[PDB]
Amino acid sequence: DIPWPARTDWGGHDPATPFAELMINTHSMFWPVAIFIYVSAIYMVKK
Amino acid sequence: KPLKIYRSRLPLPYRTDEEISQEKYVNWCGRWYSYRQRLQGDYYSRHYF
Amino acid sequence: FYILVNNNKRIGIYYIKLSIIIGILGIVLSYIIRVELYNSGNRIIKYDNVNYYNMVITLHGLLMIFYIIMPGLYGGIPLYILPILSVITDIVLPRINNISIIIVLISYIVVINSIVIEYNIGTGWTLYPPLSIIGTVIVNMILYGLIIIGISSIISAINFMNILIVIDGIIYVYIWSIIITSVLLIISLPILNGILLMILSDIYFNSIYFILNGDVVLYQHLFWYFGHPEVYILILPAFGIISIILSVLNNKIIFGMKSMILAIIMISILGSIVWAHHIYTVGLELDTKIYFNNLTLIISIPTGNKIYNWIILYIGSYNILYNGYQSLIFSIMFIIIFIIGGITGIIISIDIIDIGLHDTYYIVSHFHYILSIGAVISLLAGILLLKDIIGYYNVIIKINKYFGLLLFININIIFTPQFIIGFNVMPRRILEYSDNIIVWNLISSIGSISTILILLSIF
Amino acid sequence: IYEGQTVQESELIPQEDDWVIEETNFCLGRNCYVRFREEDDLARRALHQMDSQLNKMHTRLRDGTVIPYMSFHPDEMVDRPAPIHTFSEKPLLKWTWDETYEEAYDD
Amino acid sequence: TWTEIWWEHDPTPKVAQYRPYVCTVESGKVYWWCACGESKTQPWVDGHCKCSKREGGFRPRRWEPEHDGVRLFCGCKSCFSSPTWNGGCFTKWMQSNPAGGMLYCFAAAFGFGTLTVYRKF
Amino acid sequence: NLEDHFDLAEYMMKMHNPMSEYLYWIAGFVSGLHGILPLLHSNYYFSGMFLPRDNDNTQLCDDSW
Amino acid sequence: AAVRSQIEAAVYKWTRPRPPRLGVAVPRSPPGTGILFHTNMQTIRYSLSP
Ligand SMILES: CCCCCCCCCCCCCCCCCC(=O)OC[C@H](COP(=O)([O-])OCC(O)COP(=O)([O-])OC[C@@H](COC(=O)CCCCCCCCCCCCCCCCC)OC(=O)CCCCCCCCCCCCCCCCC)OC(=O)CCCCCCCCCCCCCCCCC
Ligand code: HEA
Ligand code: HEA
Ligand SMILES: [O-][O-]
Ligand SMILES: [Cu+2]
Ligand SMILES: [K+]
Ligand SMILES: [Zn+2]
Ligand SMILES: [Zn+2]
Repeated sequence: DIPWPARTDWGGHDPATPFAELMINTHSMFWPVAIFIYVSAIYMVKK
Repeated sequence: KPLKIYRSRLPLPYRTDEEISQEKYVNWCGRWYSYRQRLQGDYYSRHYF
Repeated sequence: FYILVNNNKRIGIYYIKLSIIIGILGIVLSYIIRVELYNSGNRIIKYDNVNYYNMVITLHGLLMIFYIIMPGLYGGIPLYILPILSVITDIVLPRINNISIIIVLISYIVVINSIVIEYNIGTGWTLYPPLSIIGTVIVNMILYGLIIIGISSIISAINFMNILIVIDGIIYVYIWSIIITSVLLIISLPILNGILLMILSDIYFNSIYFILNGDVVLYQHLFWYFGHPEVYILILPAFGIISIILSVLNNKIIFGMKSMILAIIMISILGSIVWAHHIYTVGLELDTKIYFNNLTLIISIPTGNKIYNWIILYIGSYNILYNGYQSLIFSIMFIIIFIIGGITGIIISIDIIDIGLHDTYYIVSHFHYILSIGAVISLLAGILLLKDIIGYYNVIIKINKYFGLLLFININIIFTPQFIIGFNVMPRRILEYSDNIIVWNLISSIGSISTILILLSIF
Repeated sequence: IYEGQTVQESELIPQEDDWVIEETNFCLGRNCYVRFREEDDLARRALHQMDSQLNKMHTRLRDGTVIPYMSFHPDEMVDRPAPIHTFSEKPLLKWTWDETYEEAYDD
Repeated sequence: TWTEIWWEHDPTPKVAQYRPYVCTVESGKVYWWCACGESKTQPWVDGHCKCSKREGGFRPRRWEPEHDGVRLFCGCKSCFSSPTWNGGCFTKWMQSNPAGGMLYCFAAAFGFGTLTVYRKF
Repeated sequence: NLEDHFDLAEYMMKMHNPMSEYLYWIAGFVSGLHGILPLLHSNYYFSGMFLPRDNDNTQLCDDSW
Repeated sequence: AAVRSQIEAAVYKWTRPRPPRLGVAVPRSPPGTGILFHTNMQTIRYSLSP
């Protein structure tokens, strides 16, 4: 509904429509893949 | 006919007779460096991948 | 002489010098923005002078893109080393090289003069009509600057393409990076000129393209048909630099040279056909949206191959060599930072995610991480690598671990919170905002003042 | 992919039992900012700079051949800082092949 | 395992300790590190080990700190960042006692798993 | 000539006049002023003040200062 | 402790590495060739056996 202080709200917050829920879950679905892509690559940044 | 170049007329960079007798040794070191390089490539590729 | 010089290496120095000068104006504008956004209220801009903020954000974007980073990464480092990398005496077109830098300076003077003399209003750096065509004369002046800049960019692109005819050695990856950017410019600029002329026609010639029965969405197609190729015209030279630095400093031959080259070619072709991911919220047809979303995600493949080829360059390097040199640190930092920017780009590429994140500060943080952090650091790293060849001194940068650490920490303090407020949500191109978004905006503002202070320590 | 030069076992056989790998230092030396003398004028400071080029340095091996300062790219081959005119004599990229012609030899 | 199974023409050190040596070092001073593991003044060359006598390919390893402080030094004599320590002493120990290595790795992973899961959950 | 071998020989040989550096920094300083001076001028033109007082466009407590 | 040493000695024996199947075309070292290099060579990372 309205922004609240010091909230991460990663991927969205307070959906009030089925489409709004879809948007939040699409981001949540891809987020672990993004973490994998980052962690897997960064771990090899070294001599 | 083409112009001819004679290598026997080229002045050479200065090298002492002591240095000239070590040519085989330096070549020997170079081969061992290439052998160690090639083997290490396989070793490192396996470790890091 | 100074202005008459045709030496390609001197002109390269001029490009870097001018980028830093114009860059001072760019950074100042950025400080104004962040100061204003420190809390809710008016801080340094009156509510009756809100048009100035709109002009500040517009000029910030335009100057940093076309007058700072592009002249620095495509004009500065390229004009200095490309003829050397090509084992050629000098650049193919000497007189054209001279006029290009003069043109850039003259267009800069026009822009800043328009700040002083014209009424200050803004329409974004994307100059969307009808807003751009109902404005005052400052918009006309900005259009003249862009067109003039376009002339310099195209002639410089012609100059680099001619190296293929004279190159006496091997086309290294960096040379390939510049050539492809030149191709991207030759194909994208003529379209930009056309749409800019149409903006002028509506502003100055009573044309009616951007009034009812004329589609305003037309502008966005032609603009972004140049817009996105521009973001790769700005990043590809940076990639070329990163390749040289990693290979040289680690004493390791580039791995997958041909894949690096073919990755750059691929990014260009794909980057020329994905522009409408900037137009997701206009209301395009379902199949168009799916095409553009699909092709946009494909760009990650070639971009990913380059990243992993860079990583193996740093892996396995000798431990005895000192790794604290600023150039090496910046090159490594680029990989770490670019992945963040690219991944967030893939997130916004999904159109349904984009509906929530369009015109929000998440987009800001995305392109800042790539440009304000990645591109800047790449240009710094490239100049630092060539410090001996260029010969500049009177700075403490070459070995300064404090500068690198402070820059990395504080730059992330500015833009990481901008990802958070993107789901809060705080729109872009605004100055006032709700009181519940102050915390994150305040943190980013503290980051901006700190970064500026660190820029003074180099001297 | 490149994996070094190929070695035949015959080439790894020493001519003496005491042969080991030559321990020659390939660190060129200790350096810093080039330090110009106050007395030197512009011309003589140019000579000083030209005599401090690392890319003109080398390491001499036990047989008298020298391994030069080498780089992957020709950017490191010009004088530092770069002079106005660098590659007056075209740099030569040497390619190798197995082709030969009789005129080059004599019996 | 480069010296053990791959290459037989590099000198092979003896492990003095499977733990780093902690020493205080001063900037502007040069230190010499034992690369054979037989010196009695570890981690430094004592003048009587292989390194000091230049025997069997062993030579002292020159090292110099940038700043004063306490630095960890390699006891296993095989760390990649030798003379400094980077964890290779533990790695080389696992090669020599693979059963012990598993115990420590399981314990470390167990703690890491619990903490990260407890905080995120 | 030896003096002409290096581009910008005086600067590279560390003999250049410092005024050249001062002009470069001054030019950058002037460029920066193009963002601040019009801000002050525009604020005064539309308000009568060169710079606002934080939150002076909102309702303030009686003791606010 | 007896079982501890037993399993420790059982694991150790099984893990002792066998010579690598080189995936590269290198020569055979001449017979009777000892240590030729020195410890000042660039360090080669110590890698665990598979
Ligand atoms: C992003 C920032 C941070 C970056 C950090 C990272 C940096 C990493 C490293 C980057 C390195 C890049 C590569 C560097 C290569 C350098 C090569 C080089 O040195 O070339 C030699 C080149 C020239 O040396 P040279 O060969 O001996 O040249 C001899 C001359 O050609 C001949 O000598 P001359 O004496 O005969 O010269 C002629 C001279 C003759 O000069 C004089 O006679 C001067 C007399 C004194 C005047 C002083 C100024 C007075 C101002 C008064 C203002 C009054 C305001 C009143 C207000 C009242 C209000 C109520 O000048 C002129 O006649 C023309 C001057 C034109 C240019 C200056 C323009 C100033 C601004 C004008 C604005 C106008 C706005 C108008 C608006 C109108 C609107 C209607 O060097 C320079 O030009 C200086 C470069 C210095 C910096 C080099 C880089 C160092 C490393 C970076 C440091 C950080 C910089 C940060 C940016 C600046 C921040 C502010
Ligand atoms: C140089 C600058 C630059 C670069 C490189 C990019 C790169 C990318 N950008 Fe761009 N972008 C901008 C600058 C840039 N962008 C700017 C300035 C804007 C805003 C303009 C405005 O609106 O005014 C913008 C806007 C923008 C939007 C608009 C969002 C909105 O308007 O709401 C989108 C969405 O499609 C997008 C997507 C992408 C993608 C998908 C990439 C890809 O190139 C990213 C590719 C990289 C990776 C993917 C990471 C590396 C690869 C791997 C680690 C391999 C593994 C990863 C996967 C398999 C996914 N960008
Ligand atoms: C590459 C271009 C570039 C660069 C460097 C930056 C740098 C910065 N930008 Fe950026 N910014 C844009 C391009 C850029 N920006 C664009 C295109 C927009 C959108 C415009 C629009 O909305 O219309 C934008 C918008 C934008 C906004 C949004 C205002 C709004 O529309 O509401 C904000 C503030 O939040 C901001 C802040 C900053 C800050 C704090 C920095 C930096 O100050 C962070 C700190 C980093 C430094 C101070 C180093 C920079 C140094 C150089 C650039 C010189 C390099 C020269 C050499 C190495 C020779 N930027
Ligand atoms: O723009 O990506
Ligand atoms: Cu785009
Ligand atoms: K505000
Ligand atoms: Zn010893
Ligand atoms: Zn150790």
